[PDB]
Amino acid sequence: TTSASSHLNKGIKQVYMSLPQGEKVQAMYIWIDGTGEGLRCKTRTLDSEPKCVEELPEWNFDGSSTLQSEGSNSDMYLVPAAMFRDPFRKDPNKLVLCEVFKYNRRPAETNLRHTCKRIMDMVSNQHPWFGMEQEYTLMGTDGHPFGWPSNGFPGPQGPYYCGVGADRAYGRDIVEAHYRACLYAGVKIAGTNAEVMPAQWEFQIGPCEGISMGDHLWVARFILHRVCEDFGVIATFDPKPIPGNWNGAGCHTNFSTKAMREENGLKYIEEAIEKLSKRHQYHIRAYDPKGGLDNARRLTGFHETSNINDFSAGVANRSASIRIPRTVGQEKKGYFEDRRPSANCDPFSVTEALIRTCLLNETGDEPFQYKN
Amino acid sequence: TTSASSHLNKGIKQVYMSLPQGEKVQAMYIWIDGTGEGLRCKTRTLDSEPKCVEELPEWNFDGSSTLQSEGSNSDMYLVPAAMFRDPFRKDPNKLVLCEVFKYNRRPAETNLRHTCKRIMDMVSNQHPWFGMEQEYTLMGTDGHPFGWPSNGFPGPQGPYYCGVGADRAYGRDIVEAHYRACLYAGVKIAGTNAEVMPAQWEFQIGPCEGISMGDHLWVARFILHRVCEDFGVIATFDPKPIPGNWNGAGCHTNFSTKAMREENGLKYIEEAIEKLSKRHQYHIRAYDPKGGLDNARRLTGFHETSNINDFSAGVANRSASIRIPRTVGQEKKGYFEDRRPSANCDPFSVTEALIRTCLLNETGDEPFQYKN
Amino acid sequence: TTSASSHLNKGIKQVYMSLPQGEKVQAMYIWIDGTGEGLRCKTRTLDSEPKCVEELPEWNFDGSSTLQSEGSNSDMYLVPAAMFRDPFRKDPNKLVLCEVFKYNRRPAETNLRHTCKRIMDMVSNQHPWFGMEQEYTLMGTDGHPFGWPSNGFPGPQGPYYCGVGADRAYGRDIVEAHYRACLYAGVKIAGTNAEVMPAQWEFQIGPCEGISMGDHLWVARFILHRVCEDFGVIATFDPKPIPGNWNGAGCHTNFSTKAMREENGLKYIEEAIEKLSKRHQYHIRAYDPKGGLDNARRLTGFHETSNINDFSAGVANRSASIRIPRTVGQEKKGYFEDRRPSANCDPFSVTEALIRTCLLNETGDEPFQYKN
Amino acid sequence: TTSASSHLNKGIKQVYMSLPQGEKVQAMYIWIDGTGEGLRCKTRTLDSEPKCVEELPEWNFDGSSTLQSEGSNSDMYLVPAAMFRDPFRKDPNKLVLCEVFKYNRRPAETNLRHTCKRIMDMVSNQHPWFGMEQEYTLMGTDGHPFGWPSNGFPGPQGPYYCGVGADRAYGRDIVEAHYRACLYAGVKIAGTNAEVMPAQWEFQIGPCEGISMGDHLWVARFILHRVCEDFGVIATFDPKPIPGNWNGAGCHTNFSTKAMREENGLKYIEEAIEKLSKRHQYHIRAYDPKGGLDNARRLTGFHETSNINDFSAGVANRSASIRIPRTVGQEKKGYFEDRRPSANCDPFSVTEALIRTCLLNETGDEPFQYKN
Amino acid sequence: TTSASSHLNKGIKQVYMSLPQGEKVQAMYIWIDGTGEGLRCKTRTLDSEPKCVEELPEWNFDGSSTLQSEGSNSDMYLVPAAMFRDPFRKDPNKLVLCEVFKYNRRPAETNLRHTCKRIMDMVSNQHPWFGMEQEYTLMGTDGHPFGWPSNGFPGPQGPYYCGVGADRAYGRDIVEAHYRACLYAGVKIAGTNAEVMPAQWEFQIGPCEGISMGDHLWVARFILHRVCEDFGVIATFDPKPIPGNWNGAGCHTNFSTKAMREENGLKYIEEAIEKLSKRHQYHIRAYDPKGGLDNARRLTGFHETSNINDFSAGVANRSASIRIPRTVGQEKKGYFEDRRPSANCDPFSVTEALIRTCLLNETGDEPFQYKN
Ligand SMILES: Nc1ncnc2c1ncn2[C@@H]1O[C@H](COP(=O)(O)OP(=O)(O)OP(=O)(O)O)[C@@H](O)[C@H]1O
Ligand SMILES: Nc1ncnc2c1ncn2[C@@H]1O[C@H](COP(=O)(O)OP(=O)(O)OP(=O)(O)O)[C@@H](O)[C@H]1O
Ligand SMILES: Nc1ncnc2c1ncn2[C@@H]1O[C@H](COP(=O)(O)OP(=O)(O)OP(=O)(O)O)[C@@H](O)[C@H]1O
Ligand SMILES: Nc1ncnc2c1ncn2[C@@H]1O[C@H](COP(=O)(O)OP(=O)(O)OP(=O)(O)O)[C@@H](O)[C@H]1O
Ligand SMILES: Nc1ncnc2c1ncn2[C@@H]1O[C@H](COP(=O)(O)OP(=O)(O)OP(=O)(O)O)[C@@H](O)[C@H]1O
Ligand SMILES: [Mg+2]
Ligand SMILES: [Mg+2]
Ligand SMILES: [Mg+2]
Ligand SMILES: [Mg+2]
Ligand SMILES: [Mg+2]
Ligand SMILES: [Mg+2]
Ligand SMILES: [Mg+2]
Ligand SMILES: [Mg+2]
Ligand SMILES: [Mg+2]
Ligand SMILES: [Mg+2]
Repeated sequence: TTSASSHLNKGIKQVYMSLPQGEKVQAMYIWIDGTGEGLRCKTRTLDSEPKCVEELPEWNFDGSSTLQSEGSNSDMYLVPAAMFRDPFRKDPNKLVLCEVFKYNRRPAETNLRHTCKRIMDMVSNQHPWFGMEQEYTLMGTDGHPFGWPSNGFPGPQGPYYCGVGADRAYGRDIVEAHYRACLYAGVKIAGTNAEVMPAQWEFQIGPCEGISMGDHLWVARFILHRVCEDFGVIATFDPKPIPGNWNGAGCHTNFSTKAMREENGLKYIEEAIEKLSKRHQYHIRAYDPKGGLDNARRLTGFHETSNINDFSAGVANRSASIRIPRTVGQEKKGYFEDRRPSANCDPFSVTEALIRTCLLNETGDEPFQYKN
Repeated sequence: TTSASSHLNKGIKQVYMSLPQGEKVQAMYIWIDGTGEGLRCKTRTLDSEPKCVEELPEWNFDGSSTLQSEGSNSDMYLVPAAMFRDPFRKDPNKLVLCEVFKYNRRPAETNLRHTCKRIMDMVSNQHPWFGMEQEYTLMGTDGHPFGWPSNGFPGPQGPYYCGVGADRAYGRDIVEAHYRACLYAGVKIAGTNAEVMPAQWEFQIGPCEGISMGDHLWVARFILHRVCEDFGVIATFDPKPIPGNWNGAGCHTNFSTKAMREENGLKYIEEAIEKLSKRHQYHIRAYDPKGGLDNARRLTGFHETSNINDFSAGVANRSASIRIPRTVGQEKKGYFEDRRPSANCDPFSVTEALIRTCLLNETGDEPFQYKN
Repeated sequence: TTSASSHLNKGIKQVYMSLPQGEKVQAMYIWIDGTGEGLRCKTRTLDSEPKCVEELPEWNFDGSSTLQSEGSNSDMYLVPAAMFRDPFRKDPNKLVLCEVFKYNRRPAETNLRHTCKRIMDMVSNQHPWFGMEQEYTLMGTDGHPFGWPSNGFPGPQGPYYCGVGADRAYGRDIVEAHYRACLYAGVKIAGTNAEVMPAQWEFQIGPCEGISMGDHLWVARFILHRVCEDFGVIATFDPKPIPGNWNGAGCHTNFSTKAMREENGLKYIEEAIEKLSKRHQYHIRAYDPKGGLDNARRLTGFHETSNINDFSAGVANRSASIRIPRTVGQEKKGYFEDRRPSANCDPFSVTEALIRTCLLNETGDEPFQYKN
Repeated sequence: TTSASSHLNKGIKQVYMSLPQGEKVQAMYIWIDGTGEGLRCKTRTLDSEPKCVEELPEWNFDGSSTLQSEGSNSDMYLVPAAMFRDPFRKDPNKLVLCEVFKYNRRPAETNLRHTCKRIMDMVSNQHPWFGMEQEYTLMGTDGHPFGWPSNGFPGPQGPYYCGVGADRAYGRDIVEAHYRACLYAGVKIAGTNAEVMPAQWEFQIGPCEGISMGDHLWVARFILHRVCEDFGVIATFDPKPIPGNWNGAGCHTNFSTKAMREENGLKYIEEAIEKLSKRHQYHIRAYDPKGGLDNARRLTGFHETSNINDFSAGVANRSASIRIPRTVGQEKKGYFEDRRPSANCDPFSVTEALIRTCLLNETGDEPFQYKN
Repeated sequence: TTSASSHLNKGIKQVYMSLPQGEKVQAMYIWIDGTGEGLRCKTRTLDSEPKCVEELPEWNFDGSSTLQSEGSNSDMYLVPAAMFRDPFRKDPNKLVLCEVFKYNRRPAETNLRHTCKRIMDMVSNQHPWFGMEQEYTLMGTDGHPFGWPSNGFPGPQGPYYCGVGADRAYGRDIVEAHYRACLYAGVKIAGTNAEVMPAQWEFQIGPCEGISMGDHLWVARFILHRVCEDFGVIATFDPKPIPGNWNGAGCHTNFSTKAMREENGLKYIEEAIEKLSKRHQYHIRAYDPKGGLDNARRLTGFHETSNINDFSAGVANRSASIRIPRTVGQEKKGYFEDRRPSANCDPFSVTEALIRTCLLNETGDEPFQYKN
């Protein structure tokens, strides 16, 4: 059920990591590969501790081993974008998230931060805040959910949501370790809870301003994969890991601006929802790395989900595409929640689409090539 | 056998838990679900350490995943009531027990603290003290008592009560860990002992004044479930876990007022017992989350138990419904013990009934609405 | 071969035991049950650390669960007698050895300390010293000696006495842990050695003055049982655990008075041995909880043992019932050793008989009712 | 999951069973014990093969060991009633079903065949025919259904009914062996099929005239238990072995007389249905060995069943209490089916109640005396 | 739990055992060893099949290896007494039960057949008949009953007597093989049944006239041990294999003569029982190979047993020392049953004591030392 690497003696490893480091510093570079969903990493040694992200040098990798580059001109380039403390090696070592560029310095096909950053800079005075709810499922190496009966199923759903106890919550050791690692690293983690499906979990990131939302979620995803690797289990972001009467996985996105958060900001919330109602197909394509096919296995209109074909909005409606919390409606200010994005969405795509539709008043089925 | 989660490498988890936290603080919210027996929890991040319960924010959860609300209006609200230190994450993180309210702010069906608190405030000058003896059995994930022979039975009862040794006491590691965690958290745990059935244990909570009795017992129950989850075993509060000639599980409740604790207070003890003798059926219904059916499997008048049908009382009588300790009768002051409540009773329901019958002079089969 | 409780993750338990305790203090009460050989225990919480044994309150327990009372009037009472530091929970927690009294305050049937203490007060000016050598065998949960071949036997005796090495000494981890725990608790442990039988061991307690010999040996027995519970093995004091050509288990008792320890004290040693020669049957009955039946399986006159029904004494004779060490005989002062008591003897019975015969000049087959 | 006896080398047994018997003949005596549900057996040696049941001698057993008598007059007696060929020992050995009588030669409490034979003799010319469909569940020795995932569940119902394949039929080896064993013995087995719940099966016995129905069903149950003993699994007749969304087990009874089998015999069925409608409570009590404490957990009105408190009828209605097959109504001739009795019913009780209600026109809550 | 030899491939052995033997004949010699309750065997080759026991040659063995002699005149001799067909090697191979004689041609100490045969010849004209019920317990090689839970107990007694099913009968494969093996060999086996304790069984031998009773029972015991050797389990004849509330094992002896079997033979039974009442202590000593130190742990006066120190008799009284069947009393002819002998009794000793007291009118303490 668990990997062979996780059966090695971990006490031996801790003895080596107790050795004082000395003067050199380790930096781990992290980037998104050609599938748009996977992460890659490698480590270099630095002479001294970097104080800001601008002090880190550019790097490179062979793009033919990541299905990102052609044959002859295979070299790709890494440009640091955000820096965090490394929870796996501790201070003064760092984690570095990078943008990917081709040999001719054009952005890579899966490099979506480059365009999203420019869009964020166009509306910086409105101070957009984002909050994302990442759902995932812990799986054994055999392709079955962790802690499930072998070749079988646990009891029916209902007691597992926010559950406590040996027979209710599976794999809380991973969840606790991931929570503390994110806090140490500097990732803005807001909370966690157990989900309807046993061995299914959720963590919230935010509220984050502008481009930082995508950076924090991607690094949080990397930390989860690396923590699960220590325990020998697999975390999956597939929207429908188990077919049938078992809960799916999504990534709800909460959105607000400076105008929405002030008194009588509910008026501006309703304006944005009206604009979103006219671009349902555009956001479905942008909320999936495959264009909507992945989300079709999840958004069928059952198990507290909305239909993939129809747009709906309402106050305190958890079955609609867009939900206004009851407290927000009562206080006439706050935010609203988009429940359409799938659990494997790219945050840079999702946040860029929301700004384009709601703040830049874009129409049609294509993004505006220059600005808005 | 134990759960798959308990076979993960716990040394790995402690490495992550050793990371310094930083400035943010974790708060775990805890509430009682729609069955009136189970507990639920989830965690949010706070900006700074809360000093009192009054400065924690309200929260919410989806009640359709806990069988507490219907479809359209499913949002429920959490209101903090009592705060303790978190033994699983250590200072400055907190545990928060909450009351549950519906979407229209009316109390939930299983929210019995709201009415119990008002009753306790009616008799605050009499200073009621409660002491509760919680019995439970440790279970394997296969539904059999922990440490019992597979598909079989251990030796006859008699050597397991207050026992010591590998062949006499099963699961003392859980008991020791639970005791220390409660002391750290601030729960008023008074003692523990091994019970007549092997793998059966007991811990005592009190003496607690007023509404704080229910708060301390529920948090103690939560800590036990969470501790057992680490070891991979299940703690059950079922009154009769094993049929036949094996000891059952109850929750004895000790009761005293300021008048009973003073000299010649035995007179007021005798008066309260007389009032209790006239309301046997009312207390049987209130001492069970199912109206008394659960307690029928345990209270059959055998193995040092009282009859479910009959009321009896006496000094130093462990076979009666109400027992006056021999010391209390000798010093003519003290308290008395109600031995009827089952091990899965709700403390808020049990304590409210005692106040209504003994201090508010209520009669009939229904509680008196507003005042007494 | 070992218990299910011992396969739980002990690292998890140590995390909880690392939590700072706070202001409250745990006290474990220990007493002897109705079989005269087994120990019982339970824990209560105190508000502050007790400084002397007189500050601890009286307690009680249900005697019908320990075969010490039946029917009505089954409550028993515990009176603290001696206090030690708790090695399992560390300072400021305490272990408390108690005397048992029935509901009418008469001493219980197996409470032999009450009479033994009064006898020791009658000879206080002679300062009797006692030293006892407790032998025991470590056993697996399957009823076979620990580390022995399954359904088989190890090699013949001879290399195991005071042995070192994986093939010579079984279970030294328990012996080392028990030694350190006794030193921490304050028990006057004098040494240990491996015995002729593999997995058989011995520890020495003393020299102890008066009634303190019984208190120290009983607490050492409890500590041994509790330590073995941690490792998942059973320690047995049965005189002949394995039938045939395998070493038995005894409890040799060394005795001396102030006159015996002074120069030319060998004269008073010979006087006491002369008195002992006339009361062989009386001491055989008092050296066993069954009146001598258990010791019959051991004292057959083989394997360096004396005959059960014959009395003998000599200098440097290890086959006699009473042995005078050669050093003592050469220096004309010291002590002497009684080799008759079985390994499961009650120390209060053994010490009381020695005082009555040697210092109070009692005759007949019954103890003198009043003083002397 | 399987018994220790099933892990013995079965090839060794087959060698001994191939030895020629000689001239002696074995005979196995079977009778119903004091619970009214289980069976008991023992073997004796006869000098020659009996040609009919009337040549078998009487026997006896100890009734105190079977919970059928006290210690004063414990002896009970066995009178053979029906003979069958032995499928476990082959010819010329026999199985004999016996009636149980007290020491005073009066029928035992669970001996329901005596009165049923007397009742059935009174309607001989009508030639009543019976056919019963017996359902059962195969269980491992751990108390879980055989082949189910450990501490878990298989997929939801729907593919298991009459299924074929490793993932659809659990334990067909037992079913095939039982079918062939019954045919060899002379049991009138009509067919088998796999049931809705996995590891649940059904066999049909009949049409058997008169008292012969109870003899054939009881022997078939004994053969099933004995066959399952060879494989090491347990056959259970519980009405609801698994709680929840899983099918229960019943024993449908098919009834017809000569009149209903003749031309236009459908009209004689209608009076039988009409007569049965007024005695629903009386028949429910006689359809359960525990008076209704078992069938109450199956007849819940769901899973295509009928409610325990309501009587229904109709042509080709499987949800009613009584079903008339569609072909029977089309041909206006045949039988009708009673779906009320549980799987653990006594066939003698069921057949007697049907005869005395539809053929003797009995009323009231008590069986008629010599008047009927 | 089973022997290493039983895990060898038994299919390989059956291949060799199917080879045609040829003209040589195997004969196995069986005799009782120096302990008086164990058996020994040895095999030799004969030129042709013996037609009767009288043409089997005498043999010999080493008595020092069997502890029936010292190292000076260790040689002993075997004289054939009874011949049986070999069930383990099939025809024409044979089993031979032999008497043991010293080097000086005098009977061995445990050779009780020699004197018993002379006693039977004295009263041969009355044709005494004997029938013995031999009880035994099946054990694993670890010293625990076969099929019992590891280091534990099954459910309480009551369903195991004459039970059927995987959870009620333990090890019926051995019982079925032994029954068929005895019939093939010519042993007069009368029947079998399961006993009160699980894994405990019984078989009956008789009615056997005179000296043949001891021959048939001893061969039956040998066949059981040899059959159990094939399966890898141990059959024990200990009177009290498991201490506590678990049934013991005895060897009930049924006795009758021609007068008792004739008309009005009940009056002759009363004389024998009256004569038996006087020599209770004499028979108790002769009913135990250890003189009474084995049967003392069974005849406790509980679990339907008679106290070893009390003689009692009565019609159909299973708690008495002597039982008269109810049918015998009603028919005034038959036999009577002696319930005193233990399971490990010597049939020659038991049958000789019954003849001496009831038929020869002997009295006193020691047997008559001359023929007349
Ligand atoms: N003003 C805001 N602007 C943007 N995001 C916000 C704002 N306020 C809160 N959020 C984010 O909204 C999210 C709240 O989601 P949470 O999981 O706590 O509740 P929920 O949506 O009611 O739950 P569920 O999982 O049942 O849908 C968090 O990620 C938080 O950071
Ligand atoms: N004055 C008091 N008022 C209320 N509760 C009290 C008072 N004094 C003590 N108690 C409570 O009474 C309980 C004592 O019960 P404990 O389990 O120690 O003994 P017991 O009832 O005699 O034992 P058993 O488990 O055999 O019934 C504790 O929970 C304690 O807090
Ligand atoms: N003066 C004394 N009075 C009483 N006891 C004493 C005195 N001096 C020593 N002792 C005790 O005598 C005991 C000696 O036991 P020890 O195991 O050393 O004996 P040993 O001679 O090696 O014998 P063995 O081979 O039987 O174990 C110790 O318990 C010690 O405390
Ligand atoms: N005339 C008859 N009288 C009595 N019993 C009959 C008669 N004809 C057939 N039977 C019996 O009725 C039974 C028919 O059961 P069967 O399970 O085959 O029917 P069904 O309608 O498919 O049942 P199910 O409720 O399981 O779907 C058989 O045992 C058969 O012997
Ligand atoms: N006339 C007789 N003389 C001697 N033995 C006889 C006679 N008739 C029968 N027997 C033998 O008596 C034995 C009866 O044993 P069986 O177990 O059937 O008796 P039971 O009364 O049921 O006793 P229990 O309940 O104590 O086992 C058989 O071995 C049988 O051969
Ligand atoms: Mg959420
Ligand atoms: Mg959400
Ligand atoms: Mg208590
Ligand atoms: Mg109590
Ligand atoms: Mg020593
Ligand atoms: Mg010594
Ligand atoms: Mg059918
Ligand atoms: Mg049917
Ligand atoms: Mg018998
Ligand atoms: Mg008998």
